[PDB]
Amino acid sequence: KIEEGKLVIWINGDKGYNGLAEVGKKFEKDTGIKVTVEHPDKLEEKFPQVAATGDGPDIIFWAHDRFGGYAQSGLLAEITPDKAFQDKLYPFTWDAVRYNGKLIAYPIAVEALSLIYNKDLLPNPPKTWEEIPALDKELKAKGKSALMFNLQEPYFTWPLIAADGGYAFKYYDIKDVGVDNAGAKAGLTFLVDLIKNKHMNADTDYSIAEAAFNKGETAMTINGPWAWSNIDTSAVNYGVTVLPTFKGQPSKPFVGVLSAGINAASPNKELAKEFLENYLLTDEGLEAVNKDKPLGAVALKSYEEELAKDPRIAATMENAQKGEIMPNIPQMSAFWYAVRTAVINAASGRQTVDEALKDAQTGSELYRQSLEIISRYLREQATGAADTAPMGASGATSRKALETLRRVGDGVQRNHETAFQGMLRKLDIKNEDDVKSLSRVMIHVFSDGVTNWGRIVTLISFGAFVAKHLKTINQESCIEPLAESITDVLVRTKRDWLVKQRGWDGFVEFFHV
Ligand SMILES: COc1ccccc1-c1nccc(COc2ccccc2C[C@@H](Oc2ncnc3sc(-c4ccc(F)cc4)c(-c4ccc(OCCN5CCN(C)CC5)c(Cl)c4C)c23)C(=O)O)n1
Ligand SMILES: OC[C@H]1O[C@H](O[C@H]2[C@H](O)[C@@H](O)[C@@H](O)O[C@@H]2CO)[C@H](O)[C@@H](O)[C@@H]1O
Repeated sequence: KIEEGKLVIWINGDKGYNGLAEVGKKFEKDTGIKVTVEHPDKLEEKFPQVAATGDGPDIIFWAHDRFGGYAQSGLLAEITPDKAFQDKLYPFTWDAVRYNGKLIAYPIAVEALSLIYNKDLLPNPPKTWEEIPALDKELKAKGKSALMFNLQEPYFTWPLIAADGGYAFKYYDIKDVGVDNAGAKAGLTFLVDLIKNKHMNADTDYSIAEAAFNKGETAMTINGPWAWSNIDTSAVNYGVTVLPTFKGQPSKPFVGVLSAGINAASPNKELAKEFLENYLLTDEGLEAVNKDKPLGAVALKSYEEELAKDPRIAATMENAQKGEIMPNIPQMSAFWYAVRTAVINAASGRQTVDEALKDAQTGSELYRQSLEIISRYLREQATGAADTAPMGASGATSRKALETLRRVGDGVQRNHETAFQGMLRKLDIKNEDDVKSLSRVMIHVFSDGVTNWGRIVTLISFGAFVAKHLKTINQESCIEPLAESITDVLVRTKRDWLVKQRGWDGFVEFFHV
């Protein structure tokens, strides 16, 4: 699908894509290879869909947090720069793009949210979130507002949610999710109260907050370094500072490393490597991008040394040190989707803060909890013996879901033995290659039909049936990847339905004898 002898690059529409196009022209100059830069809407959702069919761009730019998902699905080339090139970037930027011990992208720049304030309206910006309501009352008397920022993307509200204890995944334990704890609830409650008391509007998005700030209508916004060009042009007299504290604690922004990955399906891998190493990640390449939209604190030591002198970069790094680097683990995409929904529903009053963060916690935990139940059932079906290891967190849910599946799953395998044996004998499975192709059939058959617990038990029960065969033919090491792919089919295709059902609690209640 992907054409040979050219480079197609995807980058987000808030970055310096005209700058990047100029590095493209310089590459074409030396090589005769044309470089096309695109900025499609929702490119971070579209990349996995298209790349999975061997389509999409040669090079994808995004914050590192999505790249583990892409690498797990096999959508990225491993990159292998020599030590001399690795030595040119900060080791912590390389750590952001390492997944399962392998480098999966080139790091470009460190991005952290700051408080941006209009110095002609607000000579001393507020140190605390708690003083913002009074400050808004003062500014409303003068025909202005205290603060506007994008309430549609949870990236911008996260720093307040994290301040008093909210977290995605502890230190990374995927079993320990801190989305519906007291600290998260306190942060999101303060946000909702701001909206209730008319200090902010639930509909405010990127464009509205940017237009209000850049015209001098609002004293403050929250945004990253990419936003500074547009403010420069507007001749607002602005500062960039430390985010306000909440309950005496720093705001903790999720820090991104803008990263460039190479599509596994690209026939132009050596061209992409040459472009990124020898054109983009140079003093002149990054300057060309930075002068279009600021990158933040760049990975390339030589150029960071020049930029570090900027007090706006010093404030970006101060917010970065108080926050933490995003995980790159594959459930980051599921975490963001759940938290986005929670913020928008709490802000709009469609749900309470309690309902909203309960559902977000269920959504963030869904893959792990589903794998635990499905993996345990396939293994105990295969061997005749239950797993002794503790169930961990929500162990009650897992144990009861497993006990339910033992009753309802064994019933399906008993009543439909005829068809299950028929299908099994037809597939003639003898190795993990056979199992990988079995996976392909399953996704199609399961997605084709309607959504209910009966069809979900049937998928899992067929999995148990196949697992018993794999043990029988000394292919026991194939059972975990079978559990993984059934889990992936289930939570990818039925996420929203599963969350509406209260995940595996809904399963336990539905079949409660
Ligand atoms: C109230 O409802 C319930 C309450 C409690 C418990 C269960 C239910 C319930 N509720 C609903 C349904 C069912 C049972 O349904 C079946 C039981 C047995 C067989 C089929 C189905 C239809 C069902 O199938 C699936 N459901 C969900 N996920 C998948 S993934 C997958 C699958 C498919 C192929 C693979 F290679 C691997 C996996 C299938 C599947 C679909 C059809 C199948 O056989 C069709 C007939 N063939 C068999 C072979 N023979 C030689 C020719 C005729 C088989 Cl064996 C399977 C496993 C499948 C469905 O689609 O609804 N049960
Ligand atoms: O809103 C959730 C979102 O947060 C981050 O996306 C950022 C991105 O990192 C920045 O470079 C900038 O473009 O704004 C985005 C927020 O709109 C995560 O990187 C992303 O995966 C996640 O969905």
